[PDB]
Amino acid sequence: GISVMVSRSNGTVSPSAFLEPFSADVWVMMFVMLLIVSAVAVFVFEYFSPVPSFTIGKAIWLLWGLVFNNSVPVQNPKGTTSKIMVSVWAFFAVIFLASYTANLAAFMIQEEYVDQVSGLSDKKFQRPNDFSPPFRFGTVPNGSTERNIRNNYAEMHAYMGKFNQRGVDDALLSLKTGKLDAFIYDAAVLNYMAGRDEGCKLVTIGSGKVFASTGYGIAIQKDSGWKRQVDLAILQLFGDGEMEELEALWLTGICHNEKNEVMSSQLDIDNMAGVFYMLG
Amino acid sequence: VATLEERPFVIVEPADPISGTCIRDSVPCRSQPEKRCCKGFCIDILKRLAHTIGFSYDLYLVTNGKHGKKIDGVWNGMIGEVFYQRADMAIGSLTINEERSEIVDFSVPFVETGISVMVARSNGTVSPSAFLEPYSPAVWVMMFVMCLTVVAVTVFIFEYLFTIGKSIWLLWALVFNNSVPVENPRGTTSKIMVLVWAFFAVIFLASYTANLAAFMIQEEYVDTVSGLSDRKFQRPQEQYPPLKFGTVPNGSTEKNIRSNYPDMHSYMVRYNQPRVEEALTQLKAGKLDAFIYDAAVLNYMARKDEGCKLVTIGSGKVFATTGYGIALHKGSRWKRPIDLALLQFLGDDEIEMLERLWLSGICHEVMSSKLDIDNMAGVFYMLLVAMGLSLLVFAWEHLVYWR
Amino acid sequence: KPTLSDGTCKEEFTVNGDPVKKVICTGPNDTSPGSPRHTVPQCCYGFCIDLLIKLARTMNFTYEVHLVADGKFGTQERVNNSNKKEWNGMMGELLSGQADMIVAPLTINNERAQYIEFSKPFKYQGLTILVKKEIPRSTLDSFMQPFQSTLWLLVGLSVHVVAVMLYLLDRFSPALTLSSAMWFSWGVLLNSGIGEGAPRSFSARILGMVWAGFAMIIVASYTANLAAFLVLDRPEERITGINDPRLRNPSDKFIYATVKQSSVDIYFRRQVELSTMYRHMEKHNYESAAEAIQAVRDNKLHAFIWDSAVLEFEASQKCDLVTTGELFFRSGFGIGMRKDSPWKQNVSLSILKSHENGFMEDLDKTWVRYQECDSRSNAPATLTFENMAGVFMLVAGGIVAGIFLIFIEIAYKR
Amino acid sequence: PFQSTLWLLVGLSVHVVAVMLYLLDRFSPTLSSAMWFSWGVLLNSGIGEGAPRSFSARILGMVWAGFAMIIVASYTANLAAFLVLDRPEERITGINDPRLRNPSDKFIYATVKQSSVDIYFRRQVELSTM
Amino acid sequence: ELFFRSGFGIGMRKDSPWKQNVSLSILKSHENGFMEDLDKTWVRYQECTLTFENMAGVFMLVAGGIVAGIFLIFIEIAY
Ligand SMILES: *[C@@H]1O[C@H](CO)[C@@H](O[C@@H]2O[C@H](CO)[C@@H](O)[C@H](O)[C@H]2NC(C)=O)[C@H](O)[C@H]1NC(C)=O
Ligand SMILES: *[C@@H]1O[C@H](CO)[C@@H](O)[C@H](O)[C@H]1NC(C)=O
Ligand SMILES: *[C@@H]1O[C@H](CO)[C@@H](O)[C@H](O)[C@H]1NC(C)=O
Ligand SMILES: *[C@@H]1O[C@H](CO)[C@@H](O)[C@H](O)[C@H]1NC(C)=O
Ligand SMILES: N[C@@H](CCC(=O)O)C(=O)O
Ligand SMILES: N[C@@H](CCC(=O)O)C(=O)O
Repeated sequence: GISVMVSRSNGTVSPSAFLEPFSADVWVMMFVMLLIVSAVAVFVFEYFSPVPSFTIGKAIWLLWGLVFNNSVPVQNPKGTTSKIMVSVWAFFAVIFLASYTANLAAFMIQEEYVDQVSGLSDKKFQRPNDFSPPFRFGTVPNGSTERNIRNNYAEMHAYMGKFNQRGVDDALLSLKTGKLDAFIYDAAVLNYMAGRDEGCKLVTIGSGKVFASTGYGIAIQKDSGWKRQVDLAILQLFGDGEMEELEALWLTGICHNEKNEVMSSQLDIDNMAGVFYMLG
Repeated sequence: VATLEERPFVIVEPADPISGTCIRDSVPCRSQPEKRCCKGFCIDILKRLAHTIGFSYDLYLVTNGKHGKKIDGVWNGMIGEVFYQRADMAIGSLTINEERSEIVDFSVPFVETGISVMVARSNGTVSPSAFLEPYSPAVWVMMFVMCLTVVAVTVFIFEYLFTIGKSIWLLWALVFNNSVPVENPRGTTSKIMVLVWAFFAVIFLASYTANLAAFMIQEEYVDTVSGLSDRKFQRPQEQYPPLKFGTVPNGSTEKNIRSNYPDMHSYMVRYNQPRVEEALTQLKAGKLDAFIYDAAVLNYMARKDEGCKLVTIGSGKVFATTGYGIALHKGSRWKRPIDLALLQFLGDDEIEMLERLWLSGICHEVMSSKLDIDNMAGVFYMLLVAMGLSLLVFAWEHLVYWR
Repeated sequence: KPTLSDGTCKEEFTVNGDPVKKVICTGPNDTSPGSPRHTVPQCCYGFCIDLLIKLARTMNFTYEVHLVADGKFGTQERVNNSNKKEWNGMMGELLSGQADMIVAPLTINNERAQYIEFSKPFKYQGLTILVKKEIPRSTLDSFMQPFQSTLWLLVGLSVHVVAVMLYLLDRFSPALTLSSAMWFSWGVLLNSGIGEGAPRSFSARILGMVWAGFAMIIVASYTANLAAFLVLDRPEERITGINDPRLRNPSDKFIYATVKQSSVDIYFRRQVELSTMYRHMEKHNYESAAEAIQAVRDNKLHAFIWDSAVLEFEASQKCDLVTTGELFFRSGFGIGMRKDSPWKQNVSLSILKSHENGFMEDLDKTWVRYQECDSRSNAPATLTFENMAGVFMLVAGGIVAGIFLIFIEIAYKR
Repeated sequence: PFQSTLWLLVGLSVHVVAVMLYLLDRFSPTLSSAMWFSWGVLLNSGIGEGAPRSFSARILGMVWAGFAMIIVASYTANLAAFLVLDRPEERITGINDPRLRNPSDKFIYATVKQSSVDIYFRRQVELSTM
Repeated sequence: ELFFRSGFGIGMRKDSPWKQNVSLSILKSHENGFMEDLDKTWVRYQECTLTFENMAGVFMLVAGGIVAGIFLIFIEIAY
């Protein structure tokens, strides 16, 4: 068909990862259980027991600190019976933090990313002169995968005049450096080139997605007599499984670009953005 | 030629009575009558030899015995018939031996085989030293020397504008998180000094929990028992729980044991089973504990299994390896065209291709387990020496105070 | 779909408000085996009938749809007298003369191409296996899972063992209350902020050194082990392509079928090496691809082998199932016509022009690629209130314990 | 896991709120005291005795603790994520590997002259490319 | 993975008279366990984390903080 290649250096980060574990419900009921214990503490356990004053403000603050590790100095309530009650709440906090990290490790071991574009129908290709430094793409002229674009997207074919590489080999060299950011070529050579690159540094949009699917052929002379004999031969190879042998012998690569297992990441300013918005 | 039925090598199935003839891709097996198809790994070899050499054959299942045994003068089974000129070859799963090869000459082995042990897979286990095993000795060698240096700086500088023991309780306690009340200095420089050591504590706490989790998620399975040289197999009556193991009689794996460990052989007699498929239910039901049989069958039966709960000792350790073969008539003169034909297949990859077709399966793994006391019992010994260490300090101070 | 009263199709609209296009199908009713067939008008619509209307405008002809007689696809079978073999079903009616254009999903292979003429494929497919998706399951109801119950009792016992020994060791050294020292050990384990008593004698100080480090090892290991039950909990029971060993040698515990008299039967017989498992199919082949899918949902069938363009639409709407394997026989569809027909050239050019314009990439959008259930993106386990109950009840059910402690503490006073 | 750009803002974000807390609590019915209060939370050290007497600082202190907790928990996950997902694949997986049957002119592989690997390779016609 | 399995073997001339006893004294060494001694004495006896490395960055600032602290002490004393 027609396919798209990308650098994969950017990919997509995962923002708002802090709220990925737990749920919106557990936090809401966490506050009400944060205060029911404190309200009974001042009014029942401390006031109805012997041995200046333990105000309600200290009770909510003291019971809060243990949730996110005790680091602020505070004054504990008196009374022998009031000691055990706080210890019961403390054991809630120890497990509460322990499970949160354990669940957080599950999400970042099997993280899934999203490609930076959706296809040729995305606005980044249709109308590029509206953004940050413009998107780059280009294709080798004098073929089909450029005749097809010259009929349907004649608006954006003008923008591709300056970017015109001179073959697949030269363009894949300049795609990593940064001269251009996208490559548009028939989806049977890009898949092989993607699957035969060291380090899996280049991935194809959609992981095997074609955009105007037309096969190959053997362009016999018109009005020939061989056409009915050749066709039966090719339709025969599929039945015997011979073609499945040739595809394994020649069209096989080493990089398994289908898998999206990202080998960790270094979180940057943009990645942890939701946390700072809570601070604001 | 003669042939017996071993399930993964020669499979016997009744002929389809609708057509009164055998199926496609099979050869007739005229029992000694009847007539039925028979296919498998060993039979698939037979057709290839008859192609590049050229001869006529007629398989027939042997009925006298099983695989060959001596009754003090006579032989029965596949070896029994060939030795007595009632046949020519005897293809199948016929293990090369010494007592056999003195009377009938075999061919080049084409499958590797020995004696191995099959036991039931159990719950996964981690090393008891997991509390400190994933850490190098260099980590704690230099860890405490930093603490001693810092505690000397804070006390000495406290004079310039706090006992030695108070420095131990304060600076150290930050590494294991703040959970014990401590005394702190109130000097404009001393406060900054504590902050530096605190930061390393968070990293140490962050690093410790990650490595212990990562090391434990993926690891290697812990073996249960070593080979036949283990004292349990050799001397079973010397342990309070008697181990239960046995083997199928009348074969090579019985005569090999009888001539090497006669002390063990006299004990295994009561633990016998008359088949292979019958004896693998006992392992599932816990009646037995181990099985002793030729490796090429146990390796296959450990893959064609539901749940993959059976593994072999040593992950495929083979003892007294002797391959398979094709018997002959001790003078056959057919031997050289057969020796030079088998070796040609290994030059190509035709024999390797067959092993994927028949002798293959799934689940050629790790299991999560609760820690329990035993696995973490190692870290408890750290506690025990500490309690003993207090007594040593208590006695030393008490004696020196007296005089 | 059955027609409305007065013989007309029911009015309808799509999600975007476009009125769907429908034709009139005159086909058999209640085509059950051993039953008479009665012809009644129906209503037909979908992918191909959306394509058929497009051709019928460009080339300017006029159509008249009618469903197949029996309901099969097409194969060659022997007659009783000698072997004057003939075709059957939808493939045979084109040769007889009762139909002139087989607008339907019809794979192209060498057996059929010797009698009729196909067009350029309008969809590229393969063969893949559909198997039942087992429950992902979940093991989180109580927090006593990472440690065995034999250790928490011992650990709690060890707390009282160490705590009592501070008072004995420190007091005998030539002071702090034992009850005060009781909260020292508890404070370390729970990371709480209560308790003020601390050892003073160096004999007791060295005792408290290790116990502080013991609390860190136990909790860190617990929170490390809880990661194991979130990345290791996954079974592995699936078929890997056609070459999976479970498929070569059938067992009575595994059964797998296809649709009778289709292209797959021609595929499974032309090959000769795979002639030992197809013989087990001949006693289980189903009657319609819309029925074998229902049988799998009832656990009466384990595997199903069919076209990859249908099994990946059912696997989305009926998300109880998931498709496994790798495509192993790729051949596009085709609008077959009788050999030597006048229209045989302009149809093959009004399909090649529907690929480039973005048309057949637009029918694909509105019929085959609307999403209803997500897929199995590994085993994501988010935490909800239902999972954690033991912790929530202990804090909720432990508040009444403090009521008892007050009544006995005041009793000791008087 | 965190680049130097992050640590550029960490050293100022904690410091900037310190003066703000001193501003809010003082003018309601010092700088050194608030500096130890905020920083100690991040490192989990019980330093200083300064407490938020004003209610405004307490509620701000409450949310401030949550900011520190996420940093510690998230960072631990990143470090544990690297060890498991770290494998610079360079294995050849034996024969039939595409890197072996089709040489790149830089992946040079050899054997010993004569021997029995040469006899094995020459006989098979399909092995004439390598 | 192993891809050409063929065992070793003693060579002999095509007409040597010892072939009937060399080929047996090897078939008897396998069963006595003899060649599981040679496999132990000569072949299977030799078997060759965070550590100090990967953490020298924080090691130096501990002394670096000491060095930075000492210089400020003179300012404290002078003030
Ligand atoms: C191989 O071993 C056999 C016996 O296992 C040998 O046969 C005997 O050899 C001795 C040697 O002088 C003779 O005295 C005997 O008469 C032989 N026969 C028997 C039955 O003992 C044979 O010689 C050995 N082969 C070689 C080449 O030495
Ligand atoms: C493409 O066509 C143009 C126009 O004829 C020609 O100048 C050019 O050499 C051709 N090839 C390339 C790679 O541009
Ligand atoms: C082994 O051979 C003996 C010889 O008589 C026979 O009695 C016994 O039943 C055989 N064991 C079997 C068939 O399991
Ligand atoms: C096919 O299209 C060409 C183009 O005009 C026309 O001349 C011809 O008559 C058409 N034939 C059929 C069978 O539609
Ligand atoms: N497959 C294309 C390659 C050339 C191109 O896409 O520009 C062709 O031969 O027409
Ligand atoms: N198949 C081997 C071993 C049989 C057995 O151990 O029972 C043989 O016939 O000699």
